Amino acid sequence: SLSPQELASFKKARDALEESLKLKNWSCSSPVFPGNWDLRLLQVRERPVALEAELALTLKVLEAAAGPALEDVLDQPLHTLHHILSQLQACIQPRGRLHHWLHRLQEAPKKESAGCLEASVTFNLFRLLTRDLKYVADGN
Amino acid sequence: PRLAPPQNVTLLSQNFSVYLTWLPGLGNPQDVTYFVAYQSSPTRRRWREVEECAGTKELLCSMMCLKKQDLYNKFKGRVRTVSPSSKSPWVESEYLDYLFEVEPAPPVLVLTQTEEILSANATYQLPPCMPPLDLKYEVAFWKEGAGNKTLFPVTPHGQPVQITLQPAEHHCLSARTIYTFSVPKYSKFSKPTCFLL
Ligand SMILES: *[C@@H]1O[C@H](CO)[C@@H](O[C@@H]2O[C@H](CO)[C@@H](O)[C@H](O[C@@H]3O[C@H](CO)[C@@H](O)[C@H](O)[C@@H]3O)[C@H]2NC(C)=O)[C@H](O)[C@H]1NC(C)=O
Ligand SMILES: *[C@@H]1O[C@H](CO)[C@@H](O)[C@H](O)[C@H]1NC(C)=O
Repeated sequence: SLSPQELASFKKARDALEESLKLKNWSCSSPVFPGNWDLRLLQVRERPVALEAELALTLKVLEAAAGPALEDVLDQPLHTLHHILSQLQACIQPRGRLHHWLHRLQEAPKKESAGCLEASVTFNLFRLLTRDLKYVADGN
Repeated sequence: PRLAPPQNVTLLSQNFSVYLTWLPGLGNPQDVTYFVAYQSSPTRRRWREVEECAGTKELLCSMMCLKKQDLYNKFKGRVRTVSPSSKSPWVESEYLDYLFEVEPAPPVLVLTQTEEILSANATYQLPPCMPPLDLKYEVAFWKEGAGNKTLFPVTPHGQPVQITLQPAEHHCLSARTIYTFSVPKYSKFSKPTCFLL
């Protein structure tokens, strides 16, 4: 479970990102995450795969955030995210919800603007860290 | 005469929940109603109306477990004064960020008594939509006469607090919630439970 210092770090980043998004036009033709995105809609065995996909998308997007200011504030958050991802992958192990959800996240970077993707993962960040991580850790 | 907006519009948390409160518009008649709205999720954002506080005459509105509400992100509320043939401008609250601003309620202590073991267990009635918060509690115990109280170590919601007794009148139990996200938040102590022994 994330520490106060870690969460303070994510908050500082999330807020910096929010502020930069007020200067951009970040509309989406279609939202990045499904409206009912929730790992409980998935089989227990499928959840870690879904979580991995949103983690990878988050890293991909945030690692591309432009400008020194954002790189600075994202430095430690990116580090904690890398560590969470790697730990998830050392625990890991016909087309339906998982498949469709995976498809949506993989296709999003190809179809939507940078602002839009940036907006999506920033606003998804605390749900990911707080809800999605916990449910996976519980169900194992 | 256009209806004049609500004053001191404030979005606050109490007992794990969120409330919008406000005061009447300066020049208004009593016998007005208010309509309330909130922002939905940041990526699918618009102002949505709170069905329960549609044309309410009260000065507050529960803002918890609303439809399309995303509590993992900041959201504002808004209020406007409404009478037939009229409506004031909207007045928005400040953003509230639930994970960082929620205020915990005291636990409800479930008490059992083995011969020499007094057991206190914290229970909570939580809003069904609440994020999975990490909650702990702290029991205070004292002899109703003798002043000194004992504070038992912080205990995770889910574990009982065991108290070993001494044969020795009235004895008392209280508990408070600690919620730590980035900065520790403490509830008030629960109403004491006192019993004979
Ligand atoms: C001391 O108090 C705690 C907190 O109330 C008790 O925890 C709860 O006790 C049982 C455990 O199975 C359940 O009431 C809670 O879990 C849930 O059970 C319901 C009923 O089916 C379902 O929603 C789920 O099965 C869910 O797990 C449980 N809460 C937790 C967090 O485990 C505790 O039992 C009580 N005393 C002891 C000795 O545990
Ligand atoms: C908000 O209300 C409080 C008390 O009702 C008052 O002291 C304060 O002046 C109000 N805020 C503003 C900006 O007037």
